[PDB]
Amino acid sequence: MKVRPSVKPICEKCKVIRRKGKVMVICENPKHKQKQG
Amino acid sequence: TPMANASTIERKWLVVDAAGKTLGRLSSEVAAILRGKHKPTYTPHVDTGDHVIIINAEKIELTGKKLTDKIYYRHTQHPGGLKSRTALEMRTNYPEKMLELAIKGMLPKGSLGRQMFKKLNVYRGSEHPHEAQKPEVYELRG
Amino acid sequence: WITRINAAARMNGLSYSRLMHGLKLSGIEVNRKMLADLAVNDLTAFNQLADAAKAQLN
Amino acid sequence: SRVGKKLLEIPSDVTVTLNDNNTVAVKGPKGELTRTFHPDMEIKVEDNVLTVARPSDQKEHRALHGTTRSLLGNMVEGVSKGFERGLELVGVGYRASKSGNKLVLNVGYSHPVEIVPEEGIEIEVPSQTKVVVKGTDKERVGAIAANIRAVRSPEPYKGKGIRYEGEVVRRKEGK
Amino acid sequence: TKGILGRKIGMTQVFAENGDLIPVTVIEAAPNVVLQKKTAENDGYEAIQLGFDDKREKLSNKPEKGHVAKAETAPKRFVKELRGVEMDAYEVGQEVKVEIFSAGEIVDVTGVSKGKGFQGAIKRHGQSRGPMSHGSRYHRRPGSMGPVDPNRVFKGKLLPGRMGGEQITVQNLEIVKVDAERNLLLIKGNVPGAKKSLITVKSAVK
RNA sequence: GGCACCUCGAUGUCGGCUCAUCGCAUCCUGGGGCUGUAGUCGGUCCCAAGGGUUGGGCUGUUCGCCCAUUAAAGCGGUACGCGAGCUGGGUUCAGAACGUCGUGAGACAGUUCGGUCCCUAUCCGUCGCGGGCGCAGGAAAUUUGAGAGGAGCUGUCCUUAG
RNA sequence: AUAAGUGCUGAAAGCAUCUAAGCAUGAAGCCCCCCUCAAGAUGAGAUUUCCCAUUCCGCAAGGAAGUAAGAUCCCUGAAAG
Repeated sequence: MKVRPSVKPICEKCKVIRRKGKVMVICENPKHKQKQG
Repeated sequence: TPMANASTIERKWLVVDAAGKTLGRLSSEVAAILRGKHKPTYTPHVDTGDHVIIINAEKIELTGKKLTDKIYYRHTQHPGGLKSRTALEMRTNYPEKMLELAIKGMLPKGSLGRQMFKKLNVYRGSEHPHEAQKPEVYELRG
Repeated sequence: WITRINAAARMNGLSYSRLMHGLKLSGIEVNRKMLADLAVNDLTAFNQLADAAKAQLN
Repeated sequence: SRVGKKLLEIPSDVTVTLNDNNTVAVKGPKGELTRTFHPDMEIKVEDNVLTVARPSDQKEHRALHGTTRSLLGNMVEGVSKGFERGLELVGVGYRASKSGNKLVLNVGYSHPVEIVPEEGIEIEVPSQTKVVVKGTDKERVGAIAANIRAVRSPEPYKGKGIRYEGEVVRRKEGK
Repeated sequence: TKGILGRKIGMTQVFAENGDLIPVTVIEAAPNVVLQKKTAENDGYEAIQLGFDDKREKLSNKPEKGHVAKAETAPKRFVKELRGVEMDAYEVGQEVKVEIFSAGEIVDVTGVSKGKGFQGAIKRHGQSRGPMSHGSRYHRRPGSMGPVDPNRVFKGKLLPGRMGGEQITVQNLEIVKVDAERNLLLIKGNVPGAKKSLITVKSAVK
């Protein structure tokens, strides 16, 4: 769970979605999930 | 020399239904009829206003996401203490608070302001305690 | 005077601004705010001016 | 490539009823389901046919059109044949047993736990190491499955607690 | 809930059949009488208000005499009311006595405090005092007012004033013996208030 | 630190004592995510300001270092909080000396010993306590509660179970 | 009732997706529950009980003069000061 203002898909099977106005990224690797801000 | 009326006034009793009128527009028009600015013989120091009664204070609706976004701050005079409650809060128990401070901020400030807020009463439901004043139903315009 | 005139116009279902606009294209209404206010205290005459302005407006 | 466009069916005595304001009540062999919808959707029931349409073509309209289509499908299918979600608890001492309507599940916690389904949602314990819930609607089925999972979601080293059917859990090597 | 009202006669110790020593509070309570049964549909809530001990006819006045004449007793000096009681349990004019309590029950106790008067901050709130030596002219003063920027002192800086006389509640007290013959109560602990004063005793809400 | 904008017809300057109060960019206690997280322990990050956040030795010292505890020994703001509340150890007078500089009178963010801290509270403000009046008759009691305050902290041991 | 978080169902965008529609769970945190004050709350609240609506004047606008219930002054005091 990273909290970075810059959100990148770390690997190709991460996918970027928007929840509650804040951009997340979800991947089945739990090491790759972060929110923006 | 125009007539500045004093103690030549009759007070009407008005009923307005608040179930489907947003409190911003409702407060804005209710402040005007509380001022008596609808009355033609208005003077700014004798309170030619009209008694109004709210009906269904419980059913106000709010535009946008104000239902949980509007905060009602209040500050007791003791140090380091602030109280707040949201807009969807006090719908549960006292909408009369939301209305009463809405028209309190609506109408002018001063001794006449207190005396002129004095005429307004606000209740839940659709039931007057009083019918002896022969209250007529009036609708909003804007 | 203006807010009294505004009340007089609104209770005939008219805005004050449209009222004076209609008066001005109705003619040179040299009648002014004080005596229009006295026309409010003689309101039937104020009605007799208001409908003339309204009917002239269109 | 449009799920909200396709049609739905009434196979075997699926009594779909349209109520006053876009409200639907269906009584099938499994039971009765009821649901209320905001009235901008047009739902008309024909013999073995039910309609769904949106007034305009824009974002929220498309979204709620597709969702209400899938949801009507979900209620009619659940009231037709029902739904079940299996669950296979794993480990070395973990014990799950029926205790009437209420379930008693024995986990390494110093106390046994308790779950009381009440919504017409029924549970079945076919084996010691495998449990299943039975319910009319998939939503409440998944809710009860979620609370059973939340008693002990598994660990990534050995794997314990509660597991869904074929649920792949991540493996971490603990030295 | 349940509770009575009495007069605090004193406090002592009593042994309790095991070797340990138990200080006790001694409260005599003549059997109280319920005078009015406050009900919801007119009073907004349900309660019973009851009187504790008598008065002479000299100090009795006509209004309270008429109020008491419904329950047909002597005039009552000490009247209080309780909330949360069983509404139908008490008929108006009945007594309550002391036996509704039994030894070993946890008890909420409430009484007025001992009045002390105008005491300084040292006694009043127990913050420490300055040095007694090394040049200190700050022997027993109540501390600095506050900062400078707010241009005023805040509310609630704790200053010298009167003590006492303000009712206080001690929770979870334990009744060790009841003497219904003499109409006496005997609670472990220490109970606030001066001698021969008000004291009310309740079943603990905890 | 830069600028010189209010104050030289005076706005008392370090530190300490008494008293707090606020913010959160959280030291503990609360809830979680990831872990190069087996478990006892941790690392980071997020939500969280309710409460708490120790006694000594040394130096005027804040600061530090050390001793011993604690769950923890937080960071900051409020005229580097608080002298019409206190302290006067140091800087910040007049005496005297040392080192150095100056031919000298003398001088040193160099040191050392000694060295007068005024005020009867007017109005706000604060903490208590009274009198009047009001509450469309006059009284004695019992209350409702808008709305204010306070408390709101934690360890150790046993068992589950080696 | 929530925060971070964990979700259930599901389209937009045939899949996926705690999400936009809905349904949940979730903190020494918020409101209550605990204790105290509190109707000057001028919005001056409520309950029970007692006194009764006398004498004069302008007759009446309203005053004044004895009172009832009930208080007070004064005195003995303290558990209060």
